[PDB]
Amino acid sequence: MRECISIHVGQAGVQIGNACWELYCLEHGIQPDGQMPSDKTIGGGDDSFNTFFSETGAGKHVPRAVFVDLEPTVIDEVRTGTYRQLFHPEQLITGKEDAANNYARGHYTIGKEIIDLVLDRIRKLADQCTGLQGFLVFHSFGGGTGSGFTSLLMERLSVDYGKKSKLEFSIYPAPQVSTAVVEPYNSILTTHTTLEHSDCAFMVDNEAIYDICRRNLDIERPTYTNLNRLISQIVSSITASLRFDGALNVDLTEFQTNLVPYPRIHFPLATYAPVISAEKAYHEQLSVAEITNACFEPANQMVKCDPRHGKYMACCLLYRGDVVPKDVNAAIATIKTKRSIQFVDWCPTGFKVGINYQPPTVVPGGDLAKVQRAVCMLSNTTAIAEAWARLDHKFDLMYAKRAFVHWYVGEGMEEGEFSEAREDMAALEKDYEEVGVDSV
Amino acid sequence: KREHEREVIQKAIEENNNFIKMAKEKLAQKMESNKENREAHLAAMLERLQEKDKHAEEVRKNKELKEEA
Amino acid sequence: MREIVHIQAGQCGNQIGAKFWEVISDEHGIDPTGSYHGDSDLQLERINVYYNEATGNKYVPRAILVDLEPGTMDSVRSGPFGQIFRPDNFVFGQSGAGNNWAKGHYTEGAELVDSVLDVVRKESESCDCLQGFQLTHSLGGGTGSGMGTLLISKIREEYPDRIMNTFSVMPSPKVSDTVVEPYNATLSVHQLVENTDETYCIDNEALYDICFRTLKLTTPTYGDLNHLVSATMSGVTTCLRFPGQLNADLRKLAVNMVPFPRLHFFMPGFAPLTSRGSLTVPELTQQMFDSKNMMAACDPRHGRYLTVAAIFRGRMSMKEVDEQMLNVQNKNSSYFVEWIPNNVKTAVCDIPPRGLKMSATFIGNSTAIQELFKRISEQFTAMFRRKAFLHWYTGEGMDEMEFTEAESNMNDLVSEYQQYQDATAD
Ligand SMILES: Nc1nc2c(ncn2[C@@H]2O[C@H](COP(=O)(O)OP(=O)(O)OP(=O)(O)O)[C@@H](O)[C@H]2O)c(=O)[nH]1
Ligand SMILES: Nc1nc2c(ncn2[C@@H]2O[C@H](COP(=O)(O)OP(=O)(O)OP(=O)(O)O)[C@@H](O)[C@H]2O)c(=O)[nH]1
Ligand SMILES: COc1cc2c(c(OC)c1OC)-c1ccc(OC)c(=O)cc1[C@@H](NC(C)=O)CC2
Ligand SMILES: [Ca+2]
Ligand SMILES: [Ca+2]
Ligand SMILES: [Ca+2]
Ligand SMILES: [Mg+2]
Ligand SMILES: [Mg+2]
Ligand SMILES: [Mg+2]
Repeated sequence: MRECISIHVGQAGVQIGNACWELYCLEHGIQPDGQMPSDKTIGGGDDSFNTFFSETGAGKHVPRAVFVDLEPTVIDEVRTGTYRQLFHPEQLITGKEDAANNYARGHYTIGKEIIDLVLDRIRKLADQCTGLQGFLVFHSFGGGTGSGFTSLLMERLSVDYGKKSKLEFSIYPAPQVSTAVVEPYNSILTTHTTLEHSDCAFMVDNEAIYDICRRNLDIERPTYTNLNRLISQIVSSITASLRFDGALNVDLTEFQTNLVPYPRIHFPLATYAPVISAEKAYHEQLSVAEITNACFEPANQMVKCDPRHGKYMACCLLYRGDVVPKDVNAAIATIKTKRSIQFVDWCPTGFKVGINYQPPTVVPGGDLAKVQRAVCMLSNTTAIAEAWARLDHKFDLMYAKRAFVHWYVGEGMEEGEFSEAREDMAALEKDYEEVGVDSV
Repeated sequence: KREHEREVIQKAIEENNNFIKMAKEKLAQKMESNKENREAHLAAMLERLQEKDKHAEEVRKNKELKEEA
Repeated sequence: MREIVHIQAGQCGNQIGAKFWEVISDEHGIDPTGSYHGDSDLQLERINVYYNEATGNKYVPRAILVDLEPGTMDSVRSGPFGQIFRPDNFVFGQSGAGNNWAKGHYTEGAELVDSVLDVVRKESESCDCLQGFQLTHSLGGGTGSGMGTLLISKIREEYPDRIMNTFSVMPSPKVSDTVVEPYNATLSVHQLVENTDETYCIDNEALYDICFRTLKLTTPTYGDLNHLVSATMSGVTTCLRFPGQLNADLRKLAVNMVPFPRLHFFMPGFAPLTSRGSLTVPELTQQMFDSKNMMAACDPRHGRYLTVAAIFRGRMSMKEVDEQMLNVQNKNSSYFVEWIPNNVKTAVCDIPPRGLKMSATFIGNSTAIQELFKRISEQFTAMFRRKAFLHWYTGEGMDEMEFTEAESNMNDLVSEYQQYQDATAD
């Protein structure tokens, strides 16, 4: 059945999951109560949208999702919200006390109380799957739950599910968008703890989406809702191949094999085009070749960095909507002629492509205008190391003076785990330099 | 060739098998060392409450011995 | 879900604590009888944090009122909100402490401390998830200081994983002529450095100077001084009492405000501070960082900020707030430690305080706070060099060594503040 189980951890992951499953329902015609009139396969079926939704005998399409947060405020809104009966009570897990921006509390202290319960609920969803393909894990780097509990969950999932695919969607912190002083520590600790358990991680620099929303959509002062709705477009493009039937779509295994050249180098740079308001979309259409070119403009990346100063190692271009192969092949042909777009010399063939003819969908309320052709590019570029460097520097400034470290030691951690995690990051930075060097 | 085709799958199984145990064991000690560390950080607070209470009683004794007029 | 347990000891602690309840009950639409008479549903979304739900749609402060002199117990009952308080939570002695720290900490307060813990234990048992305690007290008296610090240790002993917050008032010659106040303050600071996670320094010298110089009050009273305290206390607790995009508790505040465990003595500030006989966002921002608006008699431009938290109140342009905090930060870049990136966070709340369209509350962990402790250490050493009035504390069972230990620890705290003030990124 090729099912995929989504796991949303912490405020960011939960709230990002709210925008994704809202979009999914709009793309599949699922009502807030879960009823799907267009589905005649009542109680089950082998349809492509069943990879993300399970069916009940009463015609209820239930997300294959688990929501976990160490405090109940955020998920409580889901329990009383407009999609309250879309999910099952067992799928919405909450504690009483949060991790307090502390990785250690999310991983060791408050996390342990709830981790065994979370695995059991994930287990319950797995047993309903005939051919579970992998896990999607949405979380922030900055929060204590998103960093500490996610790390705990990823380690436990590797034991209970072995090498089964685990993909992340990670929110890289930024001062613009409600960050905290200790978030660099949490980002480094969770990255190091998760490096060896994640097969492909999709970072989203919250500063980048803040800028895109503030520039492309003319939103003076973006909100989390504005950002999440934009993130959901990228998540939808990546999972469209799995939720819809099609002859030219990219499943997860196909997706990971063509984008990750080495196990540790698994942080693709996401872009989406077109991101445009209704006022600009009025009397204006963009073509396949136009949105393909926009994917290589650093101004549209989901993570702030300069691909022009780095090297590409693999590009995945997921087209959707009114897109024809002939235009796709011509647009990609142009990119290969551009000497401004340099591939490593060990990547002679570096484009994975796909098309999902289902048209892009807009939330009724979401600042994005409804377009007819959209493309999401995911490129493994060395430039992404710039994001690691920025975060590593902030880690060094605080850690040199051991600022805030006592909050982590008080919860049972040792300073050795800080330096070990930092050394792993140093190796990763050197790894990105090594893969970018020309061959002999 | 058949013999090789089968060494491959048996090795692939071993890959996944050892992945689970390097994860089960690493997570095992991280929770062990974290238990000890917070136990020590709480056993040290059982010694500060002990000394703080002991010093309070020494004070109340000194008052007592000073009332002897 | 995140309940705070309020305790207030001594005369000062009860007067400022009473005003705190007389200020936030109005903000939450609770009248003295404990009934809700508000308009916005946001007033109740976090009523739990400070109020217990009682039968009949009544709200009761989660407050514990203490003092060794029973007289002040009646003063609260006579207060504007006296009857809102749960009568069982009044725990009073019969003698008073006479500005003697040892009486409040070791002998007389010790005899009463256990009766208070029972009230503390009862309130804690009726909390869905106890998030911490907050204490309001003075450091120059005898009860709020000596017994207050004892209580902190005992509560920390029973609730080791709960956050301990205090609004500590320390003495100034301009407000109190009591002579042994430097002893009581120094002795209490020795406790607070060890047993509290975050302490707001409400300096009576800063409150006097603000009342006299800025508000033009030739004759300032405890009511004038307490008006600043209540405004500050309402501001620094705004994000605990009201919802928004922040969703933060006491532990998150401590985690991001305290880079080093001992350096948890904050430097409150409030804006605007204007005389009755006389505003834009950039003006709030400039005044908020002005020394004249600080509740601690310290000049931040004599040291460096380790961390800062600014809470803007009232309906205002969000983008205007973000732009001005950027403008103030880079125009004062030197006064922020370079080795803590992004150390100035801002929260914004739509609900303004009573009588103002906009308010700004400042919480700074600055190394300049050492100026305060140096002032007390100077006064302490003056009396301790000659053992002045030392027999007051020895008679209660104390040792002169404990005085030097409290002195040297506070002197060490000054050094540590100076250490990180001089620290460089590279
Ligand atoms: N894009 C996006 N980012 C978010 C959202 N909510 C929080 N963040 C980011 O997450 C970081 C804060 O961590 P959270 O995920 O909210 O904290 P948590 O996972 O709930 O863990 P706790 O520390 O226990 O609260 C900030 O740096 C934000 O940039 C959201 O809704 N959308
Ligand atoms: N800001 C402010 N300070 C006060 C107030 N009341 C007393 N103080 C200060 O508190 C100090 C004296 O401590 P008190 O609280 O009165 O003494 P106590 O805690 O009741 O302890 P004992 O008198 O020894 O029983 C003096 O330095 C006063 O300046 C007040 O209402 N507001
Ligand atoms: C009690 O409610 C508050 C709680 C907190 C903060 C705060 O000041 C804005 C509060 O208002 C009183 C806060 C403290 C400053 C920090 O850096 C110094 C930080 O990163 C952390 C912040 C807060 N986080 C954010 C993104 O603002 C969480 C802690
Ligand atoms: Ca179906
Ligand atoms: Ca059905
Ligand atoms: Ca006076
Ligand atoms: Mg949270
Ligand atoms: Mg295919
Ligand atoms: Mg008294």
